Amino acid sequence: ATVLLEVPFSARGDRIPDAVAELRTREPIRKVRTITGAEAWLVSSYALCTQVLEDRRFSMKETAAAGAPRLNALTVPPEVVNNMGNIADAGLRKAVMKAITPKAPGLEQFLRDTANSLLDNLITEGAPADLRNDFADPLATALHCKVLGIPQEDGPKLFRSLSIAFMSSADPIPAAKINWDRDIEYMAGILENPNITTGLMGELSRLRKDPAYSHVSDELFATIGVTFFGAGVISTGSFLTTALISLIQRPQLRNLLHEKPELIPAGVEELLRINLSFADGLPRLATADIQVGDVLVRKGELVLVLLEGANFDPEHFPNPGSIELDRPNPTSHLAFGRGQHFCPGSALGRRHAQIGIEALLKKMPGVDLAVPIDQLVWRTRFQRRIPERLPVLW
Ligand code: HEM
Repeated sequence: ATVLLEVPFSARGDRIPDAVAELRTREPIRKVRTITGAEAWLVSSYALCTQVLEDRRFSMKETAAAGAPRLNALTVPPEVVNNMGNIADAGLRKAVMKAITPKAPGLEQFLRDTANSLLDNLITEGAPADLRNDFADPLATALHCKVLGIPQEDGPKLFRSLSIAFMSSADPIPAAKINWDRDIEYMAGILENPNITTGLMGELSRLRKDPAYSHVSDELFATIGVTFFGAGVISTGSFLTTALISLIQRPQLRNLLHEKPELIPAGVEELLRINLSFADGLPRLATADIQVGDVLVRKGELVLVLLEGANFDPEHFPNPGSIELDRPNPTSHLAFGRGQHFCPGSALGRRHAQIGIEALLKKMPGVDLAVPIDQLVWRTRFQRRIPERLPVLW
């Protein structure tokens, strides 16, 4: 006798398990057990992943309901699961979206300058360099302080909440509440700080005093700051880090993008497609009985949308493990989700990665791992897959 198949399969972000293609071929929706002990439906084909993400009766909001089967424990207040819904209901969606595009004057130049400075510092210090802790994550942190309009010197502490805030835990995490409450207090202070007049927090500060938004809660305004910082920093830092591994392990591609940087956007789109940064499927709770492939999912059941299931599906992306810069459907991957909850930071995330990669290839054309790839230490029980350190030489 064996127990029900457990998720997640592996915390390694440098290879997809053979099990994924096996499940997708044999049982593209199948029952699994999560770290809390709950049962869930794991969905692993492109067709079924898109079906679930495009049907709001598979609800994000309802995953926070008391007594629901859970992927992992909440690390935010339950009302904050419906963050985007709350933002939209407050009439703030257009403003929040507009503030987090990469198109503000000087933003991309700021990204380039920051990437180049970080790289120059690594070159001065000499190999080996840690491209996660001393490149990708600081670049993400600096970007998000700029986007939010908050002081650069406040970035590192906000960042250090993240190794706990984005845990994927069976049980509630006391440190997550301590850091959440402190970070909310910080953002509430930012809204009251007369110096904060630019970026997302400058805009929210002004809308807060606009009579058209007088009944929006201060709680929501502060929450937008904490959640957008956290989601953007963890997602961009983690994606860039694992994309750098994918690139470093493909010297031919590394060389091609070095030689022809105009191909970097297409390269980043493929790096997004093959990215294993999300450690768990995207959770949804069924609010009705809904047929998904061979399974009638029942009201109240948990469904997990496995992004790499979709993104490595050979029926949608032939030769899925290969980076091909001339695919006919290149942005049709699910790296940013799909439907109601499609990532609002997608353009910014693309630009962060494109600029980071462009700068690294110019400064370190000979970049290579400084340790055998198996020596990377993969963070466990976390909402992202990331190596604790990424040692390189050049
Ligand atoms: C390459 C970098 C990024 C990746 C791969 C990524 C991925 C994703 C994915 C897959 C979702 C969908 C979650 C779901 O449907 O359950 C999502 C949602 C979200 N992302 Fe991103 N993201 C990235 C960058 C960013 C940035 C830069 C920000 C903000 C500055 C951001 C903020 C958010 C927020 C607030 C949501 C929730 C949307 C909702 O609930 O409607 N992300 N992201």
